[PDB]
Order: sequence, then C-alpha cells, then structure tokens
Amino acid sequence: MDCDHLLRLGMTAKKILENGKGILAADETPKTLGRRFEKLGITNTEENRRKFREILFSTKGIERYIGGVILNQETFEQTSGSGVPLTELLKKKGIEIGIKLDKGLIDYKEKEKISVGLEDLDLRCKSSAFKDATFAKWRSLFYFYDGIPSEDCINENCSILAKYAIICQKNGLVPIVEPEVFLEGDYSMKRSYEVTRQILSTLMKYLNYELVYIPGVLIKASYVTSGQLSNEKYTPKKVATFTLRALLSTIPCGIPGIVFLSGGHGSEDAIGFLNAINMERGCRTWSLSFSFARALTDGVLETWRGDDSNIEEAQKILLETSFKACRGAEGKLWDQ
Amino acid sequence: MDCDHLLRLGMTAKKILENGKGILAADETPKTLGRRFEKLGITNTEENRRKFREILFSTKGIERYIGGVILNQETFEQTSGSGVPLTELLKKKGIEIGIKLDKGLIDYKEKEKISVGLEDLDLRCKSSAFKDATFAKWRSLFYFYDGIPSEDCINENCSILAKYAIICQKNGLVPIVEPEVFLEGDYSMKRSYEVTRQILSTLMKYLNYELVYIPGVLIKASYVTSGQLSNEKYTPKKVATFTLRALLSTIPCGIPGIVFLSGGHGSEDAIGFLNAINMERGCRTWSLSFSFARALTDGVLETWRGDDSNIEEAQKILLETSFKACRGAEGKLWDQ
Ligand SMILES: [Cl-]
Ligand SMILES: [Cl-]
Repeated sequence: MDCDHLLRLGMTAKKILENGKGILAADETPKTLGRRFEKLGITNTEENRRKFREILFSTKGIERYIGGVILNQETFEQTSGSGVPLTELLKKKGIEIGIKLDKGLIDYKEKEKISVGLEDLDLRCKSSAFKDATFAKWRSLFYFYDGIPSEDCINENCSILAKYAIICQKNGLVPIVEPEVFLEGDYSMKRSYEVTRQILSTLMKYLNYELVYIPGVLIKASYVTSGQLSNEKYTPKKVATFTLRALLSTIPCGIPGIVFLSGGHGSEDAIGFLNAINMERGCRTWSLSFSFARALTDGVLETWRGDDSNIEEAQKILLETSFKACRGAEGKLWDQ
Repeated sequence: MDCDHLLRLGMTAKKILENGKGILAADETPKTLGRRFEKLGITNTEENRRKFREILFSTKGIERYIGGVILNQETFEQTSGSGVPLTELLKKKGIEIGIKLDKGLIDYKEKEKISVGLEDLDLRCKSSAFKDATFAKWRSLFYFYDGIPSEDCINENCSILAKYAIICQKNGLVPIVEPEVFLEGDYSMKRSYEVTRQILSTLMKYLNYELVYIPGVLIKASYVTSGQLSNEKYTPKKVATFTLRALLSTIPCGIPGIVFLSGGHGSEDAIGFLNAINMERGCRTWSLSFSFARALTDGVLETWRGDDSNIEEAQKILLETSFKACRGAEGKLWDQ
C-alpha cells in the first residue's frame, strides 16, 4: 500500500468506467445460473454454463460499452469451443477481468443474512487462477420486513464488506462492495430511501475505520424504489431524484463511481433509471454507471435458448442492450 | 421541511462561503473571552466584551472577506457606543448572523467530554433574541490519550451533533457542526489522520440517520496535525495532503462546505494550512474555507489592549488578516 500501489487501484477503478462504460456482471454461481436456465428450458450442464459465458465474452464490439466483466470462479478455468481461455477473449478486447469472491450468505439473527468467506480471502486473492483479475466483487443482501434491516445486520454486513475491501486492496485488486437492498419485500419508497441512507453512510464508516483507499473502491448499489410487494408506484424521475439524493447525502467525493445493480427490475427499467439519474442536476465527482447481470443477459438467454443457431441473434441483443446502458450512463438515451 | 424550506437552507450555506468568504467566529462565552482578556491585561467587564464585539463588527470593508459571523448569545442583547444593536452593524453590511447554541461540555466516561443543551434547543431556536440569525454553531471536543477518543465518545458526540443539526434545520437555521479534535495532546499525525476519518465518517452516519438535509449543513473541522505535546514536526503541504485525504474519504458530495477552525494553531499557520489545502488537486464539490476565532481576532486583542486609541489599528489588523484568510480560501495567498 505505497503511493504507486494506491494510484494503480485508482487508475483501474477509472478505466472500468471510462467513456460511459459499465460492468457486465457474469458471476452467477452454477446454482444461481442453473435456476435461470431451468426457467427457459436449458439444461444446467457445465458445458451450457461455459458456452453461455463464451457467447457473452465473444460478442463483437462489446468493449465499446463494457469496461469490465465480473467472472465466477469456475469461468477462470474454462475455454472457448475454439480452445482459447475465456479470460483471453476479454483480455484481447482490453476489458478488465473481475472475480466474485464472496461465498454466499448465511443466516443472521431472525430473517436476515450476512455474507461469508473472509477467513481464506487473502489466500484466494493470491490464487494463480485469478492472476489476470484486476478487480473483485462481494455481495451482501439486506432483507426488509417490519423492524428490518436491523442495526446489528447493517453493522455486521458493512464490517464484512470493509474487511473484504481492505484485503482486496492489499492484494492489488479494486473491490466492488455490493450492499444490495432486496427488491422482494413489502416496503414503501420512503422506507427504502431512509434505510439506503443508513446503509450507505454506515458502509462509508466501516470503509474508513478499515482505512480503505477510497479512490480505489467501487460501490454497487440498489436503486431506491418501493418493494415489489408494495402497492406503491414510482417513475424513473422519482427513482432518479430519491437515489441521487441518497447518494449525495452519503458518498464521499473520493469514491470514483457508483455502479447500479439491476436487482429484479426489468432491463428496460434498470436502463431507464440509469438514464434518468444521469440527467439529474446536482454536483458530484463520481460516475453513475452500471454493473448489470440480468438487465444485460436475460435477453441473451431468452434469445439463445440453448440452441447454437440462436447465438448470433443473442449476441446482437447483448450489444444493443449494452449500447443502451452506456448511453444511459451518460444521460443520452433519448439522443441521436 | 418542504422543498422551499430546504432550498433556503442550501442558499444560506452557499451565501456564507461565496467568493472565497469565510466565517468570523466571535461566540466566546464571557468565561472563555475573559481568560483571553486577562492574559493581555484587559478587565473582563461586560463593557469590554461589548466593545470588543463592536470593534470587530464595525470594521470597515470586512464584508468583502467575511460571509457570516458567529455570535455569543449575550451579544444579541448588546448595542454599539452610538446606540445601534450590534446585530444591525452586521445586517447593514449584508453579513449572515449566526448563534452558538451549545451549553458547553460535561464529563463523559474517563477523561472525555460530551456537549450539552439539546433539551431546550428547539425552544431556544425560536427565541425572539435570535430572530435575525440564519445559522448556528454547536461544538463537541475530542480529547486524545492512549485509547481515546473511545468509540462510545465518538458515537455519542456525533449523535448529539446530528440531533442539534436536525432541530436547527426544522427551525430554518443552517447548522454548523463542530467536531473539534483537541490540539493539546500527545498524538502522532498518523493517529490524528486515522481518528479524523473515524469521527467524520461517524458524524456523516448520524447526520444520515437523523435525515438531516445534507446540502444545508456546514462542517467546522480541525486540521489534521500531530498533537502539541508530540515531538513530531509537519509542514503546510503535509497538513494539506492529510487533511484533504481525510475529507475526500469521508465527506459526501452534498455537503456545501468545510470551514476550518484555528484550534490553538497560530493565525499564520491556520491561514497557511488553508491556502495549502486549496492548492491541492483532487476533485471535490465542497468549498474549503474558514471559521476562525483566534486566527482572526488574537491580533485585534493584542493591538487593542483595552485602549480606545488602539482601535483603528486593531480594525486594520482584522481587515488585513481577513483578507489573507479569504485569499487562502481560494488558494491565492502567494498571488498578486
Ligand atoms: Cl451468484
Ligand atoms: Cl466559548
């Protein structure tokens, strides 16, 4: 953690988000991807998981819009049908390679979760498997119910995210910290707004207590909305207003970027909220961009359907959806 | 706290710091001012306290450099030798009038302090005495010793500052929150840096939990330095680097300004640190300005000495020192 080392982290963080670019999240575990596959009639074979990632990474022109890709650990060991390591597809395109490093969630208190995997995190960061990686991702999830998220759960998850962040940085990796506010729940938008302010301000506390290099951290955040079980409606403008207010209230000038997660929102909504937040006035130093899994790849899966003859059309949908995300990241989706 | 009400707070906060201006702190209690008087041979009469404030507020041209003045409660009841309410001197000059609203400190745990006065704060904000005030100030103080500041003390003081802040805002006053890191102590600059990051990030947590309107809050902060009993040396550049890093790591884009306290540092040092921090590169949305008591008024007291025939020269020193502070607030002290 000398001057040069820190500057490298900051440069990586900015490179990922240059020129309206964002992040393609492709880090689903076999179990998470398998559920997605099964809804659409695709067998959850390793081969189909490998091919899916090949389809994504080999999309021609995707590097104009995508500055980094978050890989699942198993994908680092996989090759294209033509023999080339899947990581090489991305490296040749100049796209930064990331690694998801959490080991999922376990129960905490009543009805809440913490994320796990810190105990061997430093050893894992040093794995030869991930030698080409320059950034990482770790997810916590905040369930909402009557008196929840509890303060204990906010504190513990923020502590875990911060401890992961410092270990990443000490290993030369830019950490993405992902404090996801779970969409499946019954809560008002005002409640999401207030809890988002609690979570993000607390996350910044723990990052500071762990003496994380703030210019070398990316925050992957949920949009501020009401819960999916709420009867409450909202529009892109309202999501933009509330989300940007929460961020302006909580995120220090030194953070280089916020990258939104799609979170169960539609592709259309996720991109529209991004565009809307980037048209909002309100001085800020950080980029507002994207780290989408479903918003970018649901259409690819729905087009592909496990049939090689649908691959070209699936790649076209990725490229077009990635274009729109990038235009949204600059607030230009209505233009040209 | 409707839209218009909030916008007024933000406008006040920006007006105070327009055009490189800063804050003249004149809010010393009779006891605090009296100690200063007695060192220099001036009797601690109410008359001498009144005259001192008249000397300050009637300084010709001071409004070019001073955007607001923090008054002590007793000063709102006082008049010039010519009969004019002291607040009228400032109002006629277009300078914002502030009120210090804390009731001082009491013991907390072992060797620490909390600030007090919340219980009647709302009633006091509504006093007809303060009807011309548009902003307020509240001070906490953090002593440093082996395992101190304790986490309990950081949390409690930040909670108190945030509770004061929200009450101010609900009464139409912009709160200045002052988490002063006490200079008298034995600690390294690295320790001050790390603890400053703890305190400021925690203060932002509590401001967010109290749902304070962040664009309507000013932070009056200590420079990051080693303690006065430390043998450790530092220069303006090092103070600038460490202080700006701490601020970039902790203070959200929405905060309109940071105003440094002089804190026992010399006038010369306090202004020099300000200039140095304003020459630092590093993108930020907030102003870096001043809220000085001693740095601006020690020279006035030392020149005046309680003799009317020294008043003109005392006012000249205030104006010249205020000029330098303002040039420092723009990073221009070496120029023109
Ligand atoms: Cl997953
Ligand atoms: Cl005082």
